Amino acid sequence: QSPLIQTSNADYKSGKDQEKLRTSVSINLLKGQIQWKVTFDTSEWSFNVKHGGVYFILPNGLDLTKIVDNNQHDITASFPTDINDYRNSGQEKYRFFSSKQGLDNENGFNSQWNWSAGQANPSETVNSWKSGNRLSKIYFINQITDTTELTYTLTAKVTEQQSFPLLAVMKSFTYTNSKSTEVTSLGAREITLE
Ligand SMILES: OC[C@H]1O[C@H](O[C@@H]2[C@H](O)[C@@H](O)[C@H](O)O[C@@H]2CO)[C@H](O)[C@@H](O)[C@H]1O
Repeated sequence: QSPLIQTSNADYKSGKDQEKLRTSVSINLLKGQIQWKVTFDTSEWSFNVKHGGVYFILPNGLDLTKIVDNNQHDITASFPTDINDYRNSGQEKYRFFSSKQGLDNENGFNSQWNWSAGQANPSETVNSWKSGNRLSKIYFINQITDTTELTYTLTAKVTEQQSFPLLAVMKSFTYTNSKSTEVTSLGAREITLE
């Protein structure tokens, strides 16, 4: 695995929180299968006042088989498999987005990229992945109200390949930076299969 990438659109408007905000997302490889754990330092995000949301972003060649939340609850079956299932509406807590199923409109893969990682001032590398069409699934959880470190654990089967980008994104649905965009942070790592 590569070294950790972290970016955010957090700017001067957030005082001595700007850098804690930038570094809140981290990803660590754990183990024909890939397993990794995502940690969100929600400390300075004020989620308990007005909630946030998180995003898990998966590449081509990986298929989520298991996802466990910070309460060690297996929430895999909570996510839609059809993006147009009525259980996938904007109100719902667990949402799923897929490039195969659509790119544009509110539940479209590109729209959700734009509203998640796109907003986290992604470096050139993260943008290569999106632009090089190397990513295909987004898993989303609304209503994050925690104020501590949340850890999720994800397992996925390698369906195809050597390069495996893993991304995660957290943001506020209310607090914005100085250009009026939701404060949004990202962490990513490249896993290479030798
Ligand atoms: O990304 C998950 C959310 O998608 C929709 O909101 C998006 C976007 O994230 C938000 O920042 C923007 O203000 O509006 C978009 C839709 O018009 C849902 O509204 C959210 O509840 C989440 O599902």
